[PDB]
Amino acid sequence: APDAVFGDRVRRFQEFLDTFTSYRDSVRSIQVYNSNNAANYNLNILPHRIIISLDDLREFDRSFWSGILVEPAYFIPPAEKALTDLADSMDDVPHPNSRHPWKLSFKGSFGAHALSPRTLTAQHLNKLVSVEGIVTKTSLVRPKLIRSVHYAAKTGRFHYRDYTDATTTLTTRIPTPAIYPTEDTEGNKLTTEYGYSTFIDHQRITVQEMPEMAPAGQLPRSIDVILDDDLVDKTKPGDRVNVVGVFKSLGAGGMNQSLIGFKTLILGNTVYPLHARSTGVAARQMLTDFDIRNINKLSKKKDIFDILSQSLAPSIYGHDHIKKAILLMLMGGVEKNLENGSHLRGDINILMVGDPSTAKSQLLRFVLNTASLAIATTGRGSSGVGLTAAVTRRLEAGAMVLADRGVVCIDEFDKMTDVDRVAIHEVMEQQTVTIAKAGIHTTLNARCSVIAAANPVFGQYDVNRDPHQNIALPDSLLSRFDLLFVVTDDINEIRDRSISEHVLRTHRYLPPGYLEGEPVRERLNLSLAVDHVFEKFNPLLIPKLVTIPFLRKYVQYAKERVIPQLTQEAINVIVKNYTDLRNDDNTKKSPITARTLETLIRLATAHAKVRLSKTVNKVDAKVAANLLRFALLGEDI
Amino acid sequence: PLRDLDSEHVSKIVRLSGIIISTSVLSSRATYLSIMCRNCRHTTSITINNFNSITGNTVSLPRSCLSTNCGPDPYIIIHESSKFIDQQFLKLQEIPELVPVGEMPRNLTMTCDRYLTNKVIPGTRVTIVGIYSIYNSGGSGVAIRTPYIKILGIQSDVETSSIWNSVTMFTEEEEEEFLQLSRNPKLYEILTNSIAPSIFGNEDIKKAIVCLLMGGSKKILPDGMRLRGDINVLLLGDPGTAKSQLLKFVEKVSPIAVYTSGKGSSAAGLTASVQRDPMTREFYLEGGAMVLADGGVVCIDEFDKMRDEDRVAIHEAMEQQTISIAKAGITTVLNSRTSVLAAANPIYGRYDDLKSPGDNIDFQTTILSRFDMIFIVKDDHNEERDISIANHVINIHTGNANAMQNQQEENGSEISIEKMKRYITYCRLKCAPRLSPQAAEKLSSNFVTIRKQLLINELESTERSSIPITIRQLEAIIRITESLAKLELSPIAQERHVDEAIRLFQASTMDAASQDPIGGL
Amino acid sequence: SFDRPEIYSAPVLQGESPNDDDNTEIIKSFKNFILEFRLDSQFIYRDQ
Amino acid sequence: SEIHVRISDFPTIYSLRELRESNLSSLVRVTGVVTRRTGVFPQLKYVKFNCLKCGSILGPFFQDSNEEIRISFCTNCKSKGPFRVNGEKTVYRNYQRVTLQEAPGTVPPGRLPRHREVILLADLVDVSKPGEEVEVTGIYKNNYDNAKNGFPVFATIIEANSIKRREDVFSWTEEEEREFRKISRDRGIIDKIISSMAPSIYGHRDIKTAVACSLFGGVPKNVNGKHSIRGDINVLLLGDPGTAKSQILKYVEKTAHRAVFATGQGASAVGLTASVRKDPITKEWTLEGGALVLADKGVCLIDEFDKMNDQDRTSIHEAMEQQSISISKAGIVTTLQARCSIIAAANPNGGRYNSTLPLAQNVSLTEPILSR
Ligand SMILES: Nc1ncnc2c1ncn2[C@@H]1O[C@H](COP(=O)(O)OP(=O)(O)OP(O)(O)=S)[C@@H](O)[C@H]1O
Ligand SMILES: Nc1ncnc2c1ncn2[C@@H]1O[C@H](COP(=O)(O)OP(=O)(O)OP(O)(O)=S)[C@@H](O)[C@H]1O
Ligand SMILES: Nc1ncnc2c1ncn2[C@@H]1O[C@H](COP(=O)(O)OP(=O)(O)O)[C@@H](O)[C@H]1O
Ligand SMILES: [Mg+2]
Ligand SMILES: [Mg+2]
Ligand SMILES: [Mg+2]
Ligand SMILES: [Zn+2]
Ligand SMILES: [Zn+2]
Repeated sequence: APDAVFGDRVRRFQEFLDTFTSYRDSVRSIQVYNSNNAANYNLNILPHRIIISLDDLREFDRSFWSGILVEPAYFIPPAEKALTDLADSMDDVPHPNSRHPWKLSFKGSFGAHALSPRTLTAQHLNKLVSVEGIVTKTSLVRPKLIRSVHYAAKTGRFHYRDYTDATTTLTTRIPTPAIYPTEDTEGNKLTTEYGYSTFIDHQRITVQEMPEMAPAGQLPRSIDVILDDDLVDKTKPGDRVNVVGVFKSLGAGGMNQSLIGFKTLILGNTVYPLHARSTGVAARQMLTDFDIRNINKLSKKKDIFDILSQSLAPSIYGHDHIKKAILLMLMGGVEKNLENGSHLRGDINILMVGDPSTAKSQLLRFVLNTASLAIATTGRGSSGVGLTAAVTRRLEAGAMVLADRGVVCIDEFDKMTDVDRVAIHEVMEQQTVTIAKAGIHTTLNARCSVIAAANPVFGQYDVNRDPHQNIALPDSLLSRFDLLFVVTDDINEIRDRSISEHVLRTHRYLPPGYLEGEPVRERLNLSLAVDHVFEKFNPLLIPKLVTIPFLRKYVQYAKERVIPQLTQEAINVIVKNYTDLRNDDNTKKSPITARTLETLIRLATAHAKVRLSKTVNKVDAKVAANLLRFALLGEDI
Repeated sequence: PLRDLDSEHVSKIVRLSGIIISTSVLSSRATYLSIMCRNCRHTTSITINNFNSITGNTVSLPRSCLSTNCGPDPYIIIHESSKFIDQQFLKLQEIPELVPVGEMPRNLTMTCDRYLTNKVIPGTRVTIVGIYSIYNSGGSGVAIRTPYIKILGIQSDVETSSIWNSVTMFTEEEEEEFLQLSRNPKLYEILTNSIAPSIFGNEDIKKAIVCLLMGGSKKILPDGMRLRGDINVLLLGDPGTAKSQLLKFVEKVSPIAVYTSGKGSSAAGLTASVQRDPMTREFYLEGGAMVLADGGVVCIDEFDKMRDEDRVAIHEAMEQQTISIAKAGITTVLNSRTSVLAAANPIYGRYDDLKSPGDNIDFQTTILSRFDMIFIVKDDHNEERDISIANHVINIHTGNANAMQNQQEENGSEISIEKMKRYITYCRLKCAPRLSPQAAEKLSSNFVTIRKQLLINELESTERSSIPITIRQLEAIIRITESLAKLELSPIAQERHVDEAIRLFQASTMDAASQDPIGGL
Repeated sequence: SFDRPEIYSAPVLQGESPNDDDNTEIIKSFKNFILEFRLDSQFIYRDQ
Repeated sequence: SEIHVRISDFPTIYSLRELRESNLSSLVRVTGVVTRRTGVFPQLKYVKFNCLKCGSILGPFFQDSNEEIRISFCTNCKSKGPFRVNGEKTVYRNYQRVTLQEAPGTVPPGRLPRHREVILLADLVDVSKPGEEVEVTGIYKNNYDNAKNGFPVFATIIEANSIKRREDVFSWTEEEEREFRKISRDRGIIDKIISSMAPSIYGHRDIKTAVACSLFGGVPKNVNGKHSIRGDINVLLLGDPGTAKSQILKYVEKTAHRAVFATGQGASAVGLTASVRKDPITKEWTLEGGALVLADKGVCLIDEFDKMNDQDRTSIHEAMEQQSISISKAGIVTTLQARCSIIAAANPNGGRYNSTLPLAQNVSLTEPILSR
């Protein structure tokens, strides 16, 4: 039976949708997208879901906003009905072959409802809450029968029955346990018609307080979240997540005479995978047309490589070719997948062996902070079980499996066991992890670029000795590292005063919105995995330095929209340089193998990607070989 | 006592002490629920304002329609119009100190509700006022019942602190007292003399302790390049030189502090220990001194005797103040913004004046680079000092002279550990000084001078010095200068702070480098 | 989400001796009485 | 409410292996060592049942150890429906189960010791610790509750009337206090106490002096809450085999109040290390303080201190340095108190003491532990 208050709220939300035109634009775009590939194929179908900004709702109608936040069961169904009515009103051109219920998702500032699994108590029940946590368990995506269609052969007629549970609606119904129809009303045997029955995907994930904010030494708190038909498979275990949903109570909690307390869970409305450092979530960024224009504008510059090289770690003094190599690894080459099935690696590995305090770990931490997807590990702090996969009858991804299509920053690389070393041997060239353990023969993808830091045998790189004795690493392992940089802390007066002036200038830095003696606050930077190009603060005083967010945008653009093709004019340089490096006797820091030809190719491709060029020209090969010759010998030609 | 609860205490208010060993997850209990009949639409409400503390549920839904046939239990709960409260199950236990040698320690189930939930954590020593009550569920028995406690109040004692158990809120007069104490021109001496007044003859070490407790100012560069502000101090010395006692005092006086060994405590870890959950088998941070003491200091005794699994972890958590856990399924960078005060013994029992500080120590030489200031506490066998130390130590032992003279000296020349701890908290939470440009230039000149002299000493020799002056050492002198400036709540570190930090760096890691045959002239 | 399993039978063998009191023997004898009874050379009950 | 009668000096003393069906429902007097005790639980004695139809509290109905009682008759409304025991108005009595196992000395050769379950009711609870040899007088009866055995077989219990130790201890009276204060005034008392220790251990007079000093101990001192000094005397006994070192440890366990005996390897009565351990039968976790925690204000006697695990070594070292045990396990983060005096017994490194070598390299343990 119709409710006057329900209709009043429906028309109020219709007024809200009319006021903010972005929601008709979103619904219209979704409908035209669905119709266009429906007619095209007689890709994927976008869900009937709209992101609603709670700030705009508060601006429009504060009580509707407070009603949704505090009494969602009475305000969300009317708003969803209004959205569905609006969508069916604009649906003048129906999809080929009210109706099509549209769901709502919420975003914005939740205030006191933005909680965690620890702070989510029983006085938040029946409220729209945003819970931030870590996904620890993801159940199987199971179909749920919401409508069963049967066939009666004697009458030749198709019947159906709709099913309802306590979690499909925000309000409580009268429970109607309608049985599965095994026969008609008048005795005819029914045959279930699979493919005409309706099954809805259902998942139940567990969100636990994030380790970065959970109290140390205390047992963590968890909360159940239920996802239905479009939020399933939106996250994976170990993901940082922000789930917006209604904190519901279900069952009777032992009152109904046939539990210790009422069964509580979150009916998920929105799932946002969050980006935290050293996690398995990549960093999607929004690239406006202005950002792309600036990226192309800077790519037109000749010295853009240098501009990108110095802007990586201005705080670190020097380490300029190391920064060039780090930028090239951030871009990386393009992997080759030949038709027969073979794989050519397109990821660049870097090793930095050096004396104490030459900033190898700060250069690792910077890469961890700025990379799209980076996992930080330490030698012997993570084993092969912790680096590669692990069998739990089920597999748990390790450091280098979560970092697939990403970067692995390994500090204290020398303090790594040989059992880990063999797994690392497999991961670096073939980019795969073969388990073959306890009846689980699986080949996980570990297409990751490894950057590592190491110390010499005696703790100080002796220039009198040779590198092979100063490294104490297997030669086969050192071959996998595309670029091996030996950094030595030479005491020279010019660079001594220059590095000290830099260190002090960096220490004498103030944020734009801070006082002289105000302790700088620090948050954990839980970015959402979806305004000037250059940097005001320049530790060096000189070319221009771009901001780290803009550098990340540039790296993302070049990494996702540029796939350079090798050219003969680059091949001549690459082949000549490889032949010289193989045959010339120079007492190289690292050996020269066919892997050296491919690090030449990969670095040339990466530098071509830096310039946004779709073809690797001669200059790219020359600069790649230049960096390689520096890395092998120390030349400055 | 928990073992003295007979059957005469049943359904009565009892006060009993113990330790919490378990805190269950909060469960929702209906305090007001709307109900509606199934084969009707009869709306009713059941209010639960009392009897919320019981293992069972004394009040259930009606077995009849209450509108007077509909059937048995025809009511369903309208969950969007009902009200719920929190409940928690705690597990009290008699303290393990006062337990019979050969018997199980006795535990007792407790239930709390509403505002008595999430008040204590496991391991907290508490005083529980409650109702000693009964529920039916301690195995084979007739007419026996399971006792428990309905908690009416929890009185936690002074327990372990954390970065979550921090006030950060000063009463108005307390800020004024600290601020008056801050202009005190002899603040450096009053705070130095308050560092273990009982330990004798370690003024430079006490100044280093003061600087470590203050620490430098942190920087968050636009690159995300974090520069560390905490200070790490190492004390290599002869046995019996007070190194541990100054670690224990630093543990006592710091707001948040953890005192451990190289191998850890009896069962407590030392770094981030990710472990499977006791019931849900889900990865969680079991503990570790470096994550438990986040935001404060850790006093690592016997730093030389430490495993390699803890080696790399502490090496990471001193420069980047972050422990990078990466296991099969869990990967996280845990904040470990902790100052490290380490005490170590020479490989031979006494410090060998002949040999360098390196090769006279068990651990790696380059670990000496990670520490900001290294104090070689040699023992001098001169009798003047022996007699003075013996007289001081006797004054400690039933002489009662040091206690009285410290209470007398507290009036204008010493500060109590509570007041000094709160002052440390205020200084860390309110001040973060910078360097004046002239101070920075003179720091650079000083560092260049030290490094050039090290180069001169190393050029003529063959091997390298055990204690090297690296860029980390420059960044440390900066931290000491900023700590000295923050001592007096100075927003800017002037020349005098730089000079004092320079003197401290000559006292330690430069006098420590003096014994180096290559680091010396 | 499956249907109702069916149960069905079929005669294969002679079972135990038809007993005279069995409801199925009684039904058979009534059926024979209806079909075979003759009054003045007329199947009166069949025709009726 | 009532007086309980404790029958004592029963003439017929049985053994747990001698109990047969002829002793059922009769009064027996067995003897044995207590091996387990199951807490103290309330048991219904005067049951008042609440009527769920009226809200009426029916009067006290005496319940005994035979079986639970039930009420089906109301008075105000004469309902026979659900009747619930009212816990608030019901009266309870103490109940405890004690496992009584035959003393191993009295068991005939080749036979395994036999056990019974003794039920202690409302006055005998918590009077017989495990390991105590007691004489239980009681009623030998059948615990009624058959198909696992294939036979109608019943378990038996002994409902104890009176329980007593067959053969407080450290308590003193005013006359005994005066005797102490007078015997102290005599000269040469220190030597008398030294000679009193270990009266079946020949010589070893320095060992006995050290044992007496540790048994009496010093006094802990805090200057202002800023400097702390332990008031316990840790004594090491470095000896060759057959030097009676174990006997001077068992004598200290004899004479000391709050004395806990542990070993580096062997009988693991106590583990020397605090741990949160989940008991596999009772389903509940327990925080076991180490042997140094149990003897918080007494003495910890370690045998085989030369040979210990790294865990035990770390526990002992850090409880001697800080006088506390820090544990962060299973969500429990706490620092227990271990202000114990440690008496350790060790064997030299190799088998015999070498006078030519210093003590540091004559035994496995190293500088830090020996200093304490
Ligand atoms: N200068 C001093 N003033 C006062 N007490 C002192 C002094 N030096 C040592 N002590 C006392 O000596 C005792 C033992 O000193 P510790 O603090 O254990 O020495 P330590 O050098 O840390 O020993 P290690 O290296 O840990 S074995 C303590 O009770 C101190 O109070
Ligand atoms: N001075 C002594 N007086 C009396 N009995 C002694 C003496 N010295 C040794 N014994 C006896 O020698 C035996 C040695 O047994 P323990 O006291 O356990 O020796 P122990 O020193 O612990 O031997 P290890 O080192 O553990 S093999 C016992 O039977 C003692 O009674
Ligand atoms: N060349 C350099 N330029 C700038 N800062 C440096 C340089 N070398 C060392 N540092 C500083 O030294 C400190 C420690 O460096 P770190 O990365 O921990 O050294 P390591 O690579 O030996 O572990 C950091 O604060 C870093 O900024
Ligand atoms: Mg490093
Ligand atoms: Mg010590
Ligand atoms: Mg022995
Ligand atoms: Zn009804
Ligand atoms: Zn009644």
